[PDB]
Amino acid sequence: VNSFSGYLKLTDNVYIKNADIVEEAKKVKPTVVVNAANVYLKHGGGVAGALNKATNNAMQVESDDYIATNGPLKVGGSCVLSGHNLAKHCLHVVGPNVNKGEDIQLLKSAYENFNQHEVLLAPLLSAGIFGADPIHSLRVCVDTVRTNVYLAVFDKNLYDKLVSSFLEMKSE
Ligand SMILES: Nc1ncnc2c1ncn2[C@@H]1O[C@H](COP(=O)(O)OP(=O)(O)OC[C@H]2NC[C@H](O)[C@@H]2O)[C@@H](O)[C@H]1O
Ligand SMILES: Nc1ncnc2c1ncn2[C@@H]1O[C@H](COP(=O)(O)OP(=O)(O)OC[C@H]2NC[C@H](O)[C@@H]2O)[C@@H](O)[C@H]1O
Ligand code: NA
Ligand code: NA
Repeated sequence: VNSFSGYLKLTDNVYIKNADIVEEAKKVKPTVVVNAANVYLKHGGGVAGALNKATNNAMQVESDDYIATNGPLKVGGSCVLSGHNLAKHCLHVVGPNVNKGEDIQLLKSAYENFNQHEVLLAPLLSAGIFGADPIHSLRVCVDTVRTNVYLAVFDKNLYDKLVSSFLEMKSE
């Protein structure tokens, strides 16, 4: 369906909305929802816990089965699994965990995976539990992704700070 509404257009292909990503997925029924994951697909808190909780833990069982068969992901890597009741597909992407000293440059590698999908509902990778600057995560997204990406930012204060930062980045 991909029926997105109420987004602010930042560039030709990046959009942003002050919204919860699970509530957006339930309203839009997208082809692809992005999970901000770790390499073992152990869905803890933040976006990963929210999506898994909305699938009634189905996402975790599937991920456990995927990892057992295939082994862990690499940082900057991804895998496509079921979106369960939220989306057709879920793209699990691993941003660098800068809190564990992983290389912030792998955020470029992480967002590159979006380019295999016509349209995506996504969060800001690495910007929460993994400790990257949200503004920096938005910049890499804008500089790296060429396909259609609708970003869900649930916190209204972060959203307002992100837009103001983006305007500053664009005019300077
Ligand atoms: N109507 C509604 N129902 C249910 N859940 C909702 C709703 N609206 C929003 N949400 C989302 O439920 C989520 C509850 O908060 P939570 O899952 O705890 O997110 P976090 O605050 O942990 O975000 C993770 C990271 N952000 C920066 C910090 O470093 C955290 O590590 C939060 O994202 C809300 O936006
Ligand atoms: N429900 C929801 N909707 C929208 N945006 C959200 C939500 N929950 C968190 N966020 C925001 O999305 C951003 C991504 O943070 P997070 O979900 O912690 O992902 P990370 O890439 O930083 O960390 C990944 C790790 N968290 C649990 C996973 O199992 C990974 O180990 C950050 O700005 C959060 O405040
Ligand atoms: Na900054
Ligand atoms: Na604000």
